[PDB]
Amino acid sequence: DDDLVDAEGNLVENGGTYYLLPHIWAHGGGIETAKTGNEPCPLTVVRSPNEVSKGEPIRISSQFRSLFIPRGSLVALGFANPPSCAASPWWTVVDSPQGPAVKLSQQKLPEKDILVFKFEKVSHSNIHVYKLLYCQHDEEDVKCDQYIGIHRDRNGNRRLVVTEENPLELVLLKA
Amino acid sequence: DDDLVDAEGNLVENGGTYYLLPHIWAHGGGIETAKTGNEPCPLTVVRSPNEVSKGEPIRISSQFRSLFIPRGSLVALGFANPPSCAASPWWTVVDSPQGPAVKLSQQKLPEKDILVFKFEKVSHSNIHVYKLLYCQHDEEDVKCDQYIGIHRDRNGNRRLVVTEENPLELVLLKA
Amino acid sequence: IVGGYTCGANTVPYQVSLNSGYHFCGGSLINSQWVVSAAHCYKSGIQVRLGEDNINVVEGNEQFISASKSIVHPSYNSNTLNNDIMLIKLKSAASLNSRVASISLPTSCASAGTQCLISGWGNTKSSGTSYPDVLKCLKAPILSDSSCKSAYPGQITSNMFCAGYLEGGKDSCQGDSGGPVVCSGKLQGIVSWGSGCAQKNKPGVYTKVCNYVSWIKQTIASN
Amino acid sequence: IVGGYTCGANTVPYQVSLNSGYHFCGGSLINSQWVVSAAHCYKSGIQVRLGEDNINVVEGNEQFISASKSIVHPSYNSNTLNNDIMLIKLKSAASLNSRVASISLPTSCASAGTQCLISGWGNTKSSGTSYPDVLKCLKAPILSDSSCKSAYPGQITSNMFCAGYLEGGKDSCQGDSGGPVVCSGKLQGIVSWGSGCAQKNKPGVYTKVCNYVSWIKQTIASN
Ligand SMILES: [Ca+2]
Ligand SMILES: [Ca+2]
Repeated sequence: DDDLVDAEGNLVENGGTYYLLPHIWAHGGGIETAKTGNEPCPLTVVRSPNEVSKGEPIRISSQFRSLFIPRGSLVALGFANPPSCAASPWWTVVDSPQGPAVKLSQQKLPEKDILVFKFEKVSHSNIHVYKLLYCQHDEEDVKCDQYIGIHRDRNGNRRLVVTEENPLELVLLKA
Repeated sequence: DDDLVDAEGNLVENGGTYYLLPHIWAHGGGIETAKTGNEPCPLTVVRSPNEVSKGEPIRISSQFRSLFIPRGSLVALGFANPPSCAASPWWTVVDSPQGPAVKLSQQKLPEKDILVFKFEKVSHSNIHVYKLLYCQHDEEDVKCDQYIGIHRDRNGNRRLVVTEENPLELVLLKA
Repeated sequence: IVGGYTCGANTVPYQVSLNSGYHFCGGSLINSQWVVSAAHCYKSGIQVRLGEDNINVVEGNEQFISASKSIVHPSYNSNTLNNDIMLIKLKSAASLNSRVASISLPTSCASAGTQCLISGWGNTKSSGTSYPDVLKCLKAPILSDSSCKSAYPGQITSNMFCAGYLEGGKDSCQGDSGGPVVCSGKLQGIVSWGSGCAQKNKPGVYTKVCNYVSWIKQTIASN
Repeated sequence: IVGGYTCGANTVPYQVSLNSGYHFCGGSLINSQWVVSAAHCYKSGIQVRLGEDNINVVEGNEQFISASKSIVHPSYNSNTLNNDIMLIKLKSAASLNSRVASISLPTSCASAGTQCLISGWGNTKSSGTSYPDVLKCLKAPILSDSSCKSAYPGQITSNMFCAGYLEGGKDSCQGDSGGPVVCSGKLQGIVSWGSGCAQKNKPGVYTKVCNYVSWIKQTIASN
């Protein structure tokens, strides 16, 4: 169902830290950072190349003042232990040569540039897997009709970007 | 028993919050911010126009792992509650038309850019007052031979800048 | 709730608690058969705990009644947090008394600057974690619509209203959702959302109950 | 110390507490009459309290001996936090027992990976403040010189060295200054500086004692 739950079937703790790992039928590990472009520190959100690494623990937030993430709620996603050079730990989708890319910023980001994510259950069960949506403002109403995918770059980093296809799949493990 | 001490004569808590008041209030009130030039928000460090205001509470920190700021230590100075648009709450000295000025940034600045301050005790027989030195790296040493001062601009704002005259006189009041 | 105080046992008789194993959302008793909470607080096994104080101990004046129905506003939009209101019908009627009493619905919307009482068992200190055993309270004035929209760029609809303090330090928080916001003995708001908790220029945003009075009187008379 | 553990009464016999009406820095005993701490911890009239654990309560093993001469390093630079080493001579020779013992001077400059024990009564929270009554302990390894320079651009000199965890969460903090870094029975470093505490890619910087073995002995002989 459209309810958001972690690997063990538990709802997600609003503000709670999690590992964004792949399910067994995938390559790589958890979500990490990388230093691409002129970035002074790792500011690129990527999927770890190491099948063994849990990645970085991720802070998941919803504006709703509930203890859990409500269904269909947008969420802010950020590294609980961000690098020093990032103004805040929130992920943001920015324009770039590789298409819309998920990055950290050296500048404070208006809430509208971080409140841009939404999880989505993946129909079949056995594993509680979810895809990630990138949402945009049509002024009043917010729409989430675009997924986040993986785009391996020249240096091998599996960048998280808004891709036409090759959708990113996640299983959330409590940290 | 070291040089840096507040109004009540106590050593300054490393990382603690203090009001940076002036010795002679005809100079202005405590320190705060204002939007000058093309700045998108209050990024200019000024002495408040209000002759009665305590200004903003200011964090004073030394990298030294001591409880209180050691005598002669460099310091970073920041607002305990900076304006949303700033990346970090720390002050920095950027180059300007009318000379090196104390400002906030929308970009997270590396440590070298904020570890540029140092207090100098003023010889008043009774009342603890300090001037403020600006320091910049040179031959593998950091030199503090320039004072901070106030430059009244057209729009009135009492700007803190690196001037050779009108040096700042400071009295620290624990917040 | 952050910056609040301990209300006092059964001092907020209309305050209910939604349980699904533990407490997850507040709620307001509007009559012995219905409760009003938030739309994002919808679950299908809600047990309503009435006459509560210490939600972790049985102090003896509680009433546990399951929900037979849970009706989310037909126009609720999770993506925009708009129309965040829900109606819950208790399986059996709640015994009304001094420890368990319903709260009145509004007839007219509230005016900015009006002081209200926001309560809940939410996080008491946001910039860390600490959740109260006993119920917490907070006196918060409605804030002007302009400063509300200014606080949350492009997010405020007419079904929303801010309340609290633009300096921060006193606001509601995670756990208070669905709870009550009463002004002059009237239920004006439902704890809904906000950016963080008790942050400067980040006041609590509440569902504007007054816009749903006809929908509520219409739902209670059909189910 | 952040992310550490309670050492155990007198389990760190060489740990001393520099007192000024209250605890302000750590120190290390290298012989019945000499304590080595940091330069920035220099004060007038320092009182050295030996055999401590709970610095706020008297338990019976203490030994308070006032400083008779406090010799800060001749090339010490507060602007660069360089040569942050101080030598304190006591006016009365400490009585050596099992709870009050000297740590020997280093005979080598420990390489990266070497395991050490950092201790002190400093703050135990990276964010926030919380000062302990008892001495805290932290087992940490010396980090590569290159990891050190990358974390602190243009700040690391040959007289310093990083120890701890680049990922954060475990480190020394305010109130640990002048404190000891003992790696395998020898005094390798003194708690000096750092940026914040237990932060990511911001390890603790320690005075590299091995570079002062000569100074310490020119001093102790001529005093
Ligand atoms: Ca109870
Ligand atoms: Ca003691």
